[PDB]
Amino acid sequence: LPQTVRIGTDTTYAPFSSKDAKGEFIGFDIDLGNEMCKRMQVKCTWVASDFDALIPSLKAKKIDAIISALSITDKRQQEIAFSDKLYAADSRLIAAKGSPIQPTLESLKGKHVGVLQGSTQEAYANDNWRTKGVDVVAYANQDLIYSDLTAGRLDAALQDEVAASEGFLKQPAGKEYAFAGPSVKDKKYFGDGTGVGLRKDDTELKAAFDKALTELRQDGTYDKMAKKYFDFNVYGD
Ligand SMILES: NC(=[NH2+])NCCC[C@H](N)C(=O)O
Repeated sequence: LPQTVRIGTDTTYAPFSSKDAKGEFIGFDIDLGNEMCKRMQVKCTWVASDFDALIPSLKAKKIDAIISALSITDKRQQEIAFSDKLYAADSRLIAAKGSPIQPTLESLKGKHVGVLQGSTQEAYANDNWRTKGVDVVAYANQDLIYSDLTAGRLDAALQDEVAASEGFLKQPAGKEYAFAGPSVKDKKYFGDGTGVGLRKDDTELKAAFDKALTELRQDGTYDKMAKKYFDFNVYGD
């Protein structure tokens, strides 16, 4: 393995990856990433990036790994490799409480919908909704989405369910918002949970993350770390 593993994360997706008041990285990805590094007996440099720059950065070797609620998708498996699943991640719409909005083309035609640049939600939204005349708006970071949502510049936003809920709906910014309809299940766009994104040729590094991850799951470090943030089964199936 490298002496120092450089891990890219988008620090705008609480409670997975965000900054505290003094600019330190916090959230479940950071705790997963630090624990794994600990067991791998390597050093880990955290690197902040816009989400859409992480895969490009990994391919260019500016970073060695991505831990950024990165969904394991068939599209992304063409370009990069992944650890074993870190946690599940479903997609779900939010709008102003008592919006009639549903994640359907019929509900959203006319409306302004925020999605993260580079995300699965952007892929789903662009193909299903933007083509069909929904005003789908793509943002550098999820904080700009929540801000344009509370500004009234966006009718709704699509992102990871658990990010919206712990990161927005249950924080002071989101008290006037709710989920708009149920989660959107779609195998092709949304992938099979999140993992560490790695260069396809880094077989050793993948082997090292996968070994650390099973180890922390066998001894209950995982549920202990998860209970900090979640009162449910974040790992999923
Ligand atoms: N740290 C972040 N900003 N994560 C964005 C995740 C959105 C979605 N899971 C995807 O893989 O596209």
